[PDB]
Amino acid sequence: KEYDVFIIGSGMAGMTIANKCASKGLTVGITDELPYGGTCALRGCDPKKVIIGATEVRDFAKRLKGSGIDTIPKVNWKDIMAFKQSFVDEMPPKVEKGYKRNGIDTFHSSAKFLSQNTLEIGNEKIKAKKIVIASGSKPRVLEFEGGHFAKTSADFLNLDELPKSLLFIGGGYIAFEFAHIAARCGAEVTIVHRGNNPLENFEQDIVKHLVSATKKLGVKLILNTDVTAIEKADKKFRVKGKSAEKTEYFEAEAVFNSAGRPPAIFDLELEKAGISFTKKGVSVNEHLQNTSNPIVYAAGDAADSEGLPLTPVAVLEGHTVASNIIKGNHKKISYPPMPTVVFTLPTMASVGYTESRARELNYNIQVNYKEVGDWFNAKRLNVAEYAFKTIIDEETQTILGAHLIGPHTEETINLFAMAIKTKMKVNDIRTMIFSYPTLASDIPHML
Amino acid sequence: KEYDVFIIGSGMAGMTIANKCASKGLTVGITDELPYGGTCALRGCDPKKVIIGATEVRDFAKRLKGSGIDTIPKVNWKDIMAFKQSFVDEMPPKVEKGYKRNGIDTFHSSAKFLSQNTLEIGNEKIKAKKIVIASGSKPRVLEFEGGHFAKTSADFLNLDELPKSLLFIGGGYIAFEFAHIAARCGAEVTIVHRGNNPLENFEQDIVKHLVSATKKLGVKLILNTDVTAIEKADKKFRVKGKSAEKTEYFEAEAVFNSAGRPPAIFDLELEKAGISFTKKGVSVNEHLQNTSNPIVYAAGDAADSEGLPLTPVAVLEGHTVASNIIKGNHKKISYPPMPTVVFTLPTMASVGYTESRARELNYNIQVNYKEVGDWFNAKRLNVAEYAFKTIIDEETQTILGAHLIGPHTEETINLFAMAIKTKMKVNDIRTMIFSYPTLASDIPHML
Ligand SMILES: Cc1cc2nc3c(=O)[nH]c(=O)nc-3n(C[C@H](O)[C@H](O)[C@H](O)COP(=O)(O)OP(=O)(O)OC[C@H]3O[C@@H](n4cnc5c(N)ncnc54)[C@H](O)[C@@H]3O)c2cc1C
Ligand SMILES: Cc1cc2nc3c(=O)[nH]c(=O)nc-3n(C[C@H](O)[C@H](O)[C@H](O)COP(=O)(O)OP(=O)(O)OC[C@H]3O[C@@H](n4cnc5c(N)ncnc54)[C@H](O)[C@@H]3O)c2cc1C
Ligand SMILES: NC(=O)C1=CN([C@@H]2O[C@H](COP(=O)(O)OP(=O)(O)OC[C@H]3O[C@@H](n4cnc5c(N)ncnc54)[C@H](OP(=O)(O)O)[C@@H]3O)[C@@H](O)[C@H]2O)C=CC1
Ligand SMILES: NC(=O)C1=CN([C@@H]2O[C@H](COP(=O)(O)OP(=O)(O)OC[C@H]3O[C@@H](n4cnc5c(N)ncnc54)[C@H](OP(=O)(O)O)[C@@H]3O)[C@@H](O)[C@H]2O)C=CC1
Repeated sequence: KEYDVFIIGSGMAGMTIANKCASKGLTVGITDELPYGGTCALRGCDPKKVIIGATEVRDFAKRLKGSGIDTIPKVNWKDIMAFKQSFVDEMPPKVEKGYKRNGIDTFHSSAKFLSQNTLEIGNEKIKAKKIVIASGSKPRVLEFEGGHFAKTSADFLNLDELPKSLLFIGGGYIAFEFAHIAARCGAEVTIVHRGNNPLENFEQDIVKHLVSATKKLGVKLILNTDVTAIEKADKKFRVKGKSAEKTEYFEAEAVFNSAGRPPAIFDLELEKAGISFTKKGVSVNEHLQNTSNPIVYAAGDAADSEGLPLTPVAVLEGHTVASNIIKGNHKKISYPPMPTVVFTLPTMASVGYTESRARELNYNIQVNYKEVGDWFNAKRLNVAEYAFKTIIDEETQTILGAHLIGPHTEETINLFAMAIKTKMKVNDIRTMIFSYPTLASDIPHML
Repeated sequence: KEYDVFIIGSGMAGMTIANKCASKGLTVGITDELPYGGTCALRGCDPKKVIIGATEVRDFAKRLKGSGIDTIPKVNWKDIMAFKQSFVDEMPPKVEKGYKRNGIDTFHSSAKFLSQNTLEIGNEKIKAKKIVIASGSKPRVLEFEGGHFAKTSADFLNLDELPKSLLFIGGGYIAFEFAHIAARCGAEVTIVHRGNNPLENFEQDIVKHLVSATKKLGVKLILNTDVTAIEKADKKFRVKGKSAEKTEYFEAEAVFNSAGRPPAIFDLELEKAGISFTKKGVSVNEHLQNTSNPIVYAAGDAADSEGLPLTPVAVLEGHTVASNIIKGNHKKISYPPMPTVVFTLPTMASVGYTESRARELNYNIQVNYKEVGDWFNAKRLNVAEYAFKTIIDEETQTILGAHLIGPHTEETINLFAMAIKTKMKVNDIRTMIFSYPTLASDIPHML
């Protein structure tokens, strides 16, 4: 079998490129070793956010207790899992039906290269004129003793019962979001992180408020401790934590792998196709084309790209690859502001540069950082943690970055994104009119 | 007593101008016939939004019932009133303390003009070089029989107990927002509106979904019926409704005046100062200066201005008046997009032009209207009503307006505001990156 385009993975990147390429009369083939839809839809952003919803109900009631609410609901684990599970189950049929409907050849096996332009799909041989690697990323294989007793983000999202005690290895997005969920549903939770700081790429002047919020929730955070072993006891697990000071041991029903997500490229036999790759994924140029094999493109978490491993980024990288495969190399990938969020309660969000990174680019900057728990918006919702840090280019009076924790920040952060992209002057923002009363109306006050 | 500036009203407009003028070394005087802070802070946006908060808790629980929540909280009227009351009581001391601190002379009586440049404050005579009318607006005096049994928006916001049955006269913002509150707290509610359409200045293709949402909530909406009398029965009120077809009578514990808000200018003896006014408020030029008396300025709901009677508008009108009083007439008032919201659940929001108004300006337009109750964002929150209408200038591929109902619309509408003001191209918006999963991420899909 010979195609114009063969795609590895039908997550956000792979789908985006299948549908677009098919639409311009190319012959399209695509395999996923798992149900079609990718990580976000099946085992990431979407199943998570559904579940977070039921926690939002408890937290909001807990917050106005005695101020007009007299009962704080317990979350019904089964019911919300079941509700989550419905969005999950309905996704693959939808996608497949879209493929058969667009004239896209569909496969359901793991893929290895046999040569430059040729693929072993399950127990078949397949060839193409252009190949795309959109296989995303996968839980880190924990190399040390007991490593394999680490359950995944995906396992977490599938649990029939919430354990009595959880422990997350690695203090990033997942550990914190899943700790909030787990804690709000009535489980003890521990996060063990080898760094001196959690959530290391966020503005620590902001992070500390979430760390505060997290601990008030009863969650244990251990810093400066590397996890080096797991041992299964009677209906328990026992975890080794190594610091400079000591080795300590932690007991919990259930241990989870939060330790970051390497690209899903290491079982692909890329060497057999003369395809250049680092440990951050497939190596790409301005056209998202591989640097040795000129017939290969990549997009999403699998791509060693200047873009953040996020759902909207996999799509934008999709469109450049799709377009360059279709018309030849003509379009260079261009990244706008890449807003990011930690779906804790309260949510934290960031866009553009941190202080530290703004200084590294030798910008003369203004910083505005303030803790504003006393502002009407935080006060009326009884959310204790509300703080912001903005970074203004002093010379052009345009925004370079903004980092927020508090109510609706996952929404509000997009206005800062729009602001950065449109190169809006700080004064045009100050004299602009918002709906009130809203969180958006606090922006003029952050400068 | 002789001042550089005397201000009538310390709501948003009056405050804004006091503080700014004082700050540039002018002598400032200011009276409010009520506690300092204005309608928004004391008897409008702020006390309302606090209360709406406790309803958000019930509605969100009601929405995920059986999907992970097993109890729908009753709202504790006293407790939330008491909570509301705290924000209300803390406002005037804050403002006064700001005045004494800025060197602002403070008065607490109703104001009438005695002449061109002269004011009767309580039982005093006062003169100024520039005078500002920032007296906002006031419930309509209901002229007909029983008119005076109509309780106010303000009375509503102050109730010790929620009645068993409410009836609102006039189907605008207040009737709908207060009906939602009242209904969610367990009272029967009726809205009586003389028009064929409710919420007449909104896009009716959107309004109808809120009308749908409102009726599913058990609220009675009567159209094409003018209210012509009220009669107090035994622990009851009985209301006359006149249509073409008939006269019908409605019984309720409590009747409220939702019938629109004339400017608070008609008891000011403006004639005695040769001050030009229509029934929409004090007549103003580009400088927000009166058109006969050249020493007078106005700002906010009291001003017959091209701006919407809203908290953020009173502020922007403040700054032009303040600035022109300070440096002389030099600055013309300029209005950006004026986002507006109906704090029902679900919220509805609008910005820029309706279809009908876009056509009136002879724009070649594209319209995108869709009901999207099936979108992930509505589905995961179980909000039945999610719909949008956008209006694109066909020629410049920039937005002219957008009208939304659904989750976080009061927030999302500001992105459309930013979009209109920054004259962002529809494609730059489509290829821009949002945080996901968020309501903001549905914008590219509305075009
Ligand atoms: C728990 C979790 C939460 C997240 N939350 C968010 C969030 O809130 N917001 C956000 O923006 N991003 C979030 N992300 C990141 C987001 O999921 C990714 O950035 C996005 O899925 C990238 O799309 P992709 O197409 O590159 O990869 P994917 O969507 O994962 O698609 C790749 C596909 O390749 C398949 N595949 C892998 N290896 C092979 C192989 N050898 N053979 C065949 N098929 C293969 C996979 O099964 C998968 O279906 C989250 C990730 C996780 C794990
Ligand atoms: C129930 C309600 C809800 C609202 N919700 C919103 C909302 O959610 N968002 C929004 O943007 N807008 C909202 N508004 C409108 C908003 O309140 C006004 O646009 C805003 O208050 C205008 O400010 P202003 O300074 O012109 O008037 P005000 O803020 O009312 O200030 C005028 C002041 O003048 C005083 N005064 C009046 N007459 C006299 C007199 N003769 N002598 C002395 N003092 C006098 C008044 O007591 C008052 O303190 C709402 C209004 C109401 C009634
Ligand atoms: N809202 C969103 O946008 C979300 C996005 N995601 C996506 O998922 C991925 C995030 O993965 P996540 O699991 O949070 O990991 P992160 O990379 O965010 O952080 C994990 C941390 O774990 C530490 N760690 C590694 N090994 C150990 C160990 N043995 N003991 C203790 N700590 C250890 C690492 O330290 P070190 O760095 O020093 O090696 C690292 O800092 C990204 O692709 C992200 O885009 C995840 C959820 C939410
Ligand atoms: N979220 C926000 O921004 C909010 C803003 N506000 C502010 O408050 C004001 C809105 O006042 P509101 O009370 O909602 O009034 P609106 O002007 O919005 O609408 C009231 C309606 O009542 C009708 N009406 C008048 N008399 C009768 C009668 N006898 N019987 C039946 N219907 C009648 C009127 O019909 P007709 O027009 O045909 O004469 C009118 O359409 C504005 O200043 C607004 O800015 C209010 C609350 C929320």
